[PDB]
Amino acid sequence: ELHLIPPLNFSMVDNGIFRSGFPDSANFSFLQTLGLRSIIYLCPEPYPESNLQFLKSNGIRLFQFGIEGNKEPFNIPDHKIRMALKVLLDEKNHPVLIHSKRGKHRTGCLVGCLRKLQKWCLTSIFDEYQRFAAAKARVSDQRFMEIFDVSSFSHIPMSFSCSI
Ligand SMILES: O=P(O)(O)O[C@H]1[C@@H](OP(=O)(O)O)[C@H](OP(=O)(O)O)[C@@H](OP(=O)(O)OP(=O)(O)O)[C@H](OP(=O)(O)O)[C@H]1OP(=O)(O)O
Repeated sequence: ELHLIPPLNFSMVDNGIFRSGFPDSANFSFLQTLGLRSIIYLCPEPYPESNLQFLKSNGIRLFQFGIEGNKEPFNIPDHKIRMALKVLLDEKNHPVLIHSKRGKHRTGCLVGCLRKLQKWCLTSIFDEYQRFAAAKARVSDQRFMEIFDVSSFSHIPMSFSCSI
């Protein structure tokens, strides 16, 4: 009866936007229910054959922006986050799942930058980031969001969003 398994740290971010860690075959029946158009994948590692067959069967486009893992206190790639954000803000790509390995750091930073574009105060952005990152919350991830300059994205409409 209970049989659907969302991927690790799965959540709905907004209308047409999801976040998680790395899906495996146990999660495919759940992800099929979302009717995804796109995945934004933030790790450099090649997509496993299992996941590639799932994308092909379901007509899902893979956007890969490979952000190299780093541990505190040693550099979040502004350019890769911004390339991912440009794809995320295009409603033609929705519904879209953002994922990394566990969906805490790279995924957390991309979602936090979306919230800054949505005009959330920093403490509200950090609270949501911390909910997922839990004991692995990094000051460096929040600093990245704190200094992220919204200028180049500020004209992009979000009529997709629940938040008008
Ligand atoms: O605290 P560290 O510096 O030891 O981080 C560990 C690991 O934490 P753990 O050691 O408690 O298991 C992280 O997992 P969590 O903090 O998300 O639970 C993991 O991030 P991740 O989940 O892949 O990243 P997202 O998908 O969230 O972006 C990270 O991978 P990378 O930074 O991409 O290299 C690892 O670094 P290393 O062991 O050198 O490969």
